[PDB]
Amino acid sequence: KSPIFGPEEVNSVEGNSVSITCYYPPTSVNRHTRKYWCRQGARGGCITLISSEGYVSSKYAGRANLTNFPENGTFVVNIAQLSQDDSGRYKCGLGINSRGLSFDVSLEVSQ
Amino acid sequence: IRVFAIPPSFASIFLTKSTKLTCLVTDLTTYDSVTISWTRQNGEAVKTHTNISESHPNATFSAVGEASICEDDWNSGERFTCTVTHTDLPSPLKQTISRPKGVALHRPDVYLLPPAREQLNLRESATITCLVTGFSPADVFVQWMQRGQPLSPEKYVTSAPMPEPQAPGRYFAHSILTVSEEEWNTGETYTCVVAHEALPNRVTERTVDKSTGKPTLYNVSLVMSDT
Amino acid sequence: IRVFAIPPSFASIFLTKSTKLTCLVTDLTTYDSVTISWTRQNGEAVKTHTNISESHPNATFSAVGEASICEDDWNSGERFTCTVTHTDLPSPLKQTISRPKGVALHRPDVYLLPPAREQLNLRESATITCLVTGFSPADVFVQWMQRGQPLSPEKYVTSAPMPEPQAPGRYFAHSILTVSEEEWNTGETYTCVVAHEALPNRVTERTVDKSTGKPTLYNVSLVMS
Amino acid sequence: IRVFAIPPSFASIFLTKSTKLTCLVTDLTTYDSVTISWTRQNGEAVKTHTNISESHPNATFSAVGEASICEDDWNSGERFTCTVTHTDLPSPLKQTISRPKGVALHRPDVYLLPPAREQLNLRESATITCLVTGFSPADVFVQWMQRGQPLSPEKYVTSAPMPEPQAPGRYFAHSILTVSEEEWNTGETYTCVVAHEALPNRVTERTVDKSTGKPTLYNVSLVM
Ligand SMILES: *[C@@H]1O[C@H](CO)[C@@H](O)[C@H](O)[C@H]1NC(C)=O
Ligand SMILES: *[C@@H]1O[C@H](CO)[C@@H](O)[C@H](O)[C@H]1NC(C)=O
Repeated sequence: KSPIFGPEEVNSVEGNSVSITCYYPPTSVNRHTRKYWCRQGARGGCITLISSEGYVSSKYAGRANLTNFPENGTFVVNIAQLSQDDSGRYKCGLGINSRGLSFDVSLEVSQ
Repeated sequence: IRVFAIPPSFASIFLTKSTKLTCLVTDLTTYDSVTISWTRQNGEAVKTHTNISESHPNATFSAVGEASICEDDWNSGERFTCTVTHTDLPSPLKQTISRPKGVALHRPDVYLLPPAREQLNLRESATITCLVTGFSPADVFVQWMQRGQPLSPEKYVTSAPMPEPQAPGRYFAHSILTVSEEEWNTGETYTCVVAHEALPNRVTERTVDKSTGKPTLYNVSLVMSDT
Repeated sequence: IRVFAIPPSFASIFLTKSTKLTCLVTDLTTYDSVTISWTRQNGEAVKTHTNISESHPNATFSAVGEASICEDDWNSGERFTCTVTHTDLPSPLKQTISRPKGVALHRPDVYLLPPAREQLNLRESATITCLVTGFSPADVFVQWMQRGQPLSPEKYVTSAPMPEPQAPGRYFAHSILTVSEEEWNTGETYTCVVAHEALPNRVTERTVDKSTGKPTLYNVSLVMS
Repeated sequence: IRVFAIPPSFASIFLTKSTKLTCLVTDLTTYDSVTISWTRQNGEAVKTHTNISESHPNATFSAVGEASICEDDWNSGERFTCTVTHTDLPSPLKQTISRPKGVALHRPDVYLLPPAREQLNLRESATITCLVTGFSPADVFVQWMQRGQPLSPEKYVTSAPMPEPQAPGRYFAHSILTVSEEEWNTGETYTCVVAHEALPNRVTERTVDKSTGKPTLYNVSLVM
């Protein structure tokens, strides 16, 4: 089992903003390793929407920021300007996209 | 009190298809009755040049005139004259220009390198690199096309040419393009057109699919046993 | 007594870099003191051309006139007028040509096809075939380079632009290149530049080696006891 | 005053098997009740040359003379003459045409090349090229069948026989066919038949489908 732990189910109306915290065991790898928030699509894999090194995707440009509180032991993803393409299945995680170390947030926007 | 004239560069004759030549004037005040002219070797007429620059704050003025020319006839080494006579300098001066004949004409050999497999692992962004090596003189002009229509210049970054140290006085350059990674795992031909004045038809074009580094054979050999 | 004004083909502006247009006069009476010349729309002079025609092998006279222009002058919208002066002409003839602007432009999609495996089994010679397609107008050019140093035009054979079946006014062409069988089984990159006046830089090119495909071969080998 | 003769070639025979040879009369003024005839070496008579055409509104001349012959009198070397008499030239004009023997015959190698992966990866339409190389003399008939059912000739396009670069007196030709690539994903049959005179049975058929030159990938070699 993978020790990240986020919010399992998030609900927020279009136009409003989301803050999603995900926790990690505050090691000295996990403080400094790459922290992502990828969109698990259909037919395959994570497509990293906003990494923590400084990538921010074409979609989430101007509307998302991922920060990292390593002493608090957590990292937080703020996403403003939701729409109904922001619904679906997301992962908040650490390290590489493929190798687990993640948690599965299910973002679900309402009208 | 000086005049700087700029010759037409191959990264501009190729980009704008309109070989032309400018004349800016440094350290001369913002006065009227300006002399800016462009003549051939024989001194005949030229394109009507307008769009004079603005009066700079420190009492200096650069009346820039842009005049065109037939295409071969700049490369044939025909001298041009920017003749100046201001108010402060009623004595003229002819800033002359020519095509620098001379230095050897070697051609680039362009290798386009695909992204590292350690980079398409984070699933963030791929940096494809065009390594325009081995050429002479300077003024290469690299631009990038996807499937036929050229990309924005906001996405690729060409270095200025740097001289190569092992070989004699022949330059190189490079130019990276950073694409999304989901755009690259789709396919996406992404070619690198490199304009020089020493190639046969002036343009070389190389390309990279997703499937260009991929190994020829996987060769596993599994020996499960109980000893 | 028939004067044609030959327009410069694009496959000659590209091959020669030196756009020349030629006043061709046929069936003149057998005489001398011939005066032929090329002018713009403004009637400005061009130089006198060298290499005059000879008399007809059909017992008459003919004239050729070779004027080299700037390409921007020809394509910029300037019509061009030829003058011919002979014995039997009571007055000279001014023959007019203009670059026929008004054709839709489309670009070739060069797919370079590699030789069939049925052919590299007779152990003789491959024909790589450069399917230029989809384009409009005519006046494509196709030439073949091997490592940036072009092959002689005795080795490749370009077709003529023939109208495409399914699409509207559009064309294709081919060009075959036949290369002997131990050449292609060494490497030998064989690129195929295609020169057309609807491309961005007027030239595209594609290339094909021995290994332009030939996919991942898995070779599993289980010794499961 | 020209009289041409358009003969039947292999493409014209083999499409129809009903060899009709045509005598064209051109370059006169517009007179009516034209007098033309199609005669053999021994001066006999043939089928009538009905279907006279219209004349020319640019005031040149138009008359055709046909005759349905069967093949062996066209290959054995009987010269066939169109005779022309009229009001402008009321002298008997002879236009002779036959099959000019005295040429070699080599057999066409046919290779049917499947569409390239650059073309298919757009997924718009694929074109398959039948390459009819190496042969001599000219006049080959390339046509295409989709599993024993001949495709409509608005779809393929045959070239003309252009002479081969490195081969001495030989030729080649091409014929492209534009399949909608959605039909190539089912990848049915697409055979190319090529009718020449130097084949044994005069018809060669080649075929290509979606999986023809595909090599074997998954070489599983389990050992015990
Ligand atoms: C494929 O695997 C077999 C069995 O393991 C091996 O003997 C053979 O050499 C391999 N083929 C190659 C390397 O081409
Ligand atoms: C396929 O596997 C066989 C089994 O040993 C091997 O001998 C052969 O080399 C392999 N062939 C190829 C083309 O890899």
